[PDB]
Amino acid sequence: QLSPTELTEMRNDLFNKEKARQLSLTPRTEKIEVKHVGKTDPGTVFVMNKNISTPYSCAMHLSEWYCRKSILALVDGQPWDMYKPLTKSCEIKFLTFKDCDPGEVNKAYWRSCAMMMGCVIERAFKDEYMVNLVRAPEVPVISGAFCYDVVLDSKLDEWMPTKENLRSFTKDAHALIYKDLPFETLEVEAKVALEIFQHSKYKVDFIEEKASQNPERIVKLHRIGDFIDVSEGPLIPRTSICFQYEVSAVHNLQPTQPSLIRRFQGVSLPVHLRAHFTIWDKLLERSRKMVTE
Amino acid sequence: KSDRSIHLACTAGIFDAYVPPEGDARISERMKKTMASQVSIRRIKDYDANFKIKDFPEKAKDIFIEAHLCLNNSDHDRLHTLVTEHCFPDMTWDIKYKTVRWSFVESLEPSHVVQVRCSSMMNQGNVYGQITVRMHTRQTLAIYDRFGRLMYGQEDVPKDVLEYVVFEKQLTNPYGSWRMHTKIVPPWAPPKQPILKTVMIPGPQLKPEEEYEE
Amino acid sequence: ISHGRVFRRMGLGPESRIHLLRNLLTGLVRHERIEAPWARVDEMRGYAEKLIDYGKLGDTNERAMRMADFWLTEKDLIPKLFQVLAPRYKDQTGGYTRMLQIPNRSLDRAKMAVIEYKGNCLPPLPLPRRDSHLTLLNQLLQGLRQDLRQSQ
Amino acid sequence: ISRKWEKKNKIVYPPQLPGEPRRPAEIYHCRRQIKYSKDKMWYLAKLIRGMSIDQALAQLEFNDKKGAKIIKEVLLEAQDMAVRDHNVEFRSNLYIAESTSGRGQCLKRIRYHGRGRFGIMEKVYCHYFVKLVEGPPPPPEPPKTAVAHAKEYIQQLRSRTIVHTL
Amino acid sequence: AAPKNRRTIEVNRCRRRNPQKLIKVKNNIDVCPECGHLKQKHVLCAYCYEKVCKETAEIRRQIGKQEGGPFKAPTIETVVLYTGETPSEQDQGKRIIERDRKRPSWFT
Ligand SMILES: [Mg+2]
Ligand SMILES: [Mg+2]
Ligand SMILES: [Zn+2]
Repeated sequence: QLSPTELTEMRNDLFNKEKARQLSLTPRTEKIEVKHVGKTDPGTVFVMNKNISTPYSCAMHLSEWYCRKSILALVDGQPWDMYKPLTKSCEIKFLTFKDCDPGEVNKAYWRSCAMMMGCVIERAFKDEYMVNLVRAPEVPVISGAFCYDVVLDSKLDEWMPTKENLRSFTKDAHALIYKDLPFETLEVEAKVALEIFQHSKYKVDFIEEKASQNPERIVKLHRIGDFIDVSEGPLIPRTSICFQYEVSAVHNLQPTQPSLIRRFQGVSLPVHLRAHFTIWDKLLERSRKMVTE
Repeated sequence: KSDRSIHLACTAGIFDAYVPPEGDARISERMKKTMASQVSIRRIKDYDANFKIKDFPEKAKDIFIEAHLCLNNSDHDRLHTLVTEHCFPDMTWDIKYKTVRWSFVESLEPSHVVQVRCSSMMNQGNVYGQITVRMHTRQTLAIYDRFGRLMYGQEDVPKDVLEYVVFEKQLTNPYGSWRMHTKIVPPWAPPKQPILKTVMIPGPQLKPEEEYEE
Repeated sequence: ISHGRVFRRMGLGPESRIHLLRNLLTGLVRHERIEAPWARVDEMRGYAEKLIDYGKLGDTNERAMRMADFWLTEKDLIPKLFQVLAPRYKDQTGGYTRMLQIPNRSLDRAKMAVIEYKGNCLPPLPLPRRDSHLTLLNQLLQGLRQDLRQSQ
Repeated sequence: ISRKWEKKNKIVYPPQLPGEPRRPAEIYHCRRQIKYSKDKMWYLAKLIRGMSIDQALAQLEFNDKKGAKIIKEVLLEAQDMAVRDHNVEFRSNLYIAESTSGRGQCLKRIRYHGRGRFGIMEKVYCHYFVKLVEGPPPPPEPPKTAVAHAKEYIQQLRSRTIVHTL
Repeated sequence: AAPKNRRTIEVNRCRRRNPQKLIKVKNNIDVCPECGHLKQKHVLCAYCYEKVCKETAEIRRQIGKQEGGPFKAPTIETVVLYTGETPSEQDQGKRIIERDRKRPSWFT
């Protein structure tokens, strides 16, 4: 058994080694051409560096308004992270929170907020007890909350968190928001992913599911500081794109045997779409109600 | 209507350009081509009977190396003596506020005199002779910024180069010399080394009444 | 003290204020969209909607005819208030004009306004549109609305 | 006159060693003999001081002064020569380091007063100077905390020496 | 009443650089979604407004060409038809104003 600190630096070391391996895979500067086909600033060519430059780099070439209001990228029709390096000549279209159809931005925001909740859960409980994370399900943003399923210790099978503990979770999440960490992204081989999450069986199963879904068995790993998690899609650029955040409730799921999978639920809203206190309180209660997938 | 006119010491163009041959770099009518050349070479030796075209290529390489080394120290006086007035602005204007670090490692193959042509007499009483020389050397280049930051190239790494440098001497002038006039870059030339920064090409800035028609 | 003073001290006096607003109204009836200083446009907006109400009273009403004769200086617009504009708004009860703020005038930096009679034939103004129903906040509130409709 | 601000955009620095910080880009621009008062240009230039280039251009685009329009033109020109001639990569990675105004060469013109009297009027001209530096706008100096005020007080209660003795 | 003493540059800097005299920073600036130019969130976009105004001015120029003279407003309604558009059955008895361009995408 590695101590949780040693597991953290191990996973960080493997992540850094793989990222440096891709940066070594492309050593000589190569120039790609990205065509801006968004409505505003129409037909604008960016001449970018291959596997180095980002949709954020194109946004910095345009203006600070693009940098601060661009949450996702549409690279050749597919949703791209803003801090994910660009691999080919393509067409780009920056996606904001207040478009006509913000659905992919909503999904990316809900996945990012779930990831942060998972980091808080992993580093909240005391050293004696055992914390494992299964998955963050894809729950519609019309349901009321983002969710993470955590298997806790058998010493704490009878335990339910108090409101003080839930607010402590919320304070840790706000500490992450204040820390303002980029959401780093890595496309990786299933072998390297399995290596990173070797000591975690639920992560093995989920990695195998995503690797089965894609032909070359490349999965998506995101890192926020020292936490690394497997994802089911792109994420928002920074933890500071959260303004209102709350870990609302913890619900114990039906089949208690063989083990207790506990659903931690939360609700969040960005800086660009922040709500008043009355409306946010009502959203808090509706997130405290249980979400079913 | 003054009797004083500008005493130009060069021309503004290339006399009967050497269309570089396709395959000259990929592979490691001739009588007329080398006929025009011999006729002209004799014209040059009419104007100075101590010229050897077997002696030019080493002189051309020396002029090349010393001119481009002036670009390193900014010795514009020596440059005006080893390069023409047509070649001075398009060698200095883009480096004015930049630091150019150039070097000559070696020569892959010896230089060849590959074309010699001469102008007519009716250029103001002045007759010019223009000689094309092929070069295939190995050079280094590192162009720095106003603030000392790298823009282009690598400091130590030598890279191969093929250039068709056209030298010119004004033959009627009593103190004329062989100086670098232009150089031909082939239309089939390999693409140059990529730059070290990202570039945004702006789209059409449209007036409000205009509509973006792709 | 100017408590409960609903009108503006405009122009060279009260008649001058009425004549400035009359010329603004004549321009609005002729062109169906004009731009002017913002305060003048507000003060005129009220009169623009009462003019449509008199037009809806109609051309055989002698009071309505007299009032249109006063407020329309060009006299070709009186047939137009009664046989074009008043009919366009026979279905609406009272919301006939739209007033919006347009930048600032580039001579004296005055607050400016555009006013249009709804309907129109002109290109549409770039109206302020609320946020879409598909944004994050609106989707969360619709989830709240559906759950309330279920629970009650 | 003196025109030293335009020779500042011509300092060539020695090439940098490969282990040193990158050295941000500096761009000096200025407009001379503006028909405006320096005392009103001061408020416009103190408003755009320390801002990002885009934030500055927003504030100047919606400010109501003739000087705001002139300073917008000067800022846009400076951004263009930044990424045209000084090798700035992103045109949004700039901030206003310095923004001031100077007196220009003015003209004196008589202003007929009553009686038999005259006043001399000044046709005022000004200069506007701007230095752009590559980078994000630097973080503002945070306000002093009670802990920082107390630590300063205790340093002074501990720096006290016995005066005028051995 | 005249100044009894000259006012110093220190007193004058306090008066002229007091925060009340400084320009306040604005926070109502937002990007227009349709053109990307900067707008104030309570005022119509300038670029879009002058686009609309220039098309309206062309339509008003053609209206006067048809009306032909002063005091000749119509008693019927009006409709703007572009190149390649026939009058609709609803746009029957309406003065048709023809314009020699494609219908702008923002005009319906
Ligand atoms: Mg008045
Ligand atoms: Mg007199
Ligand atoms: Zn707009």
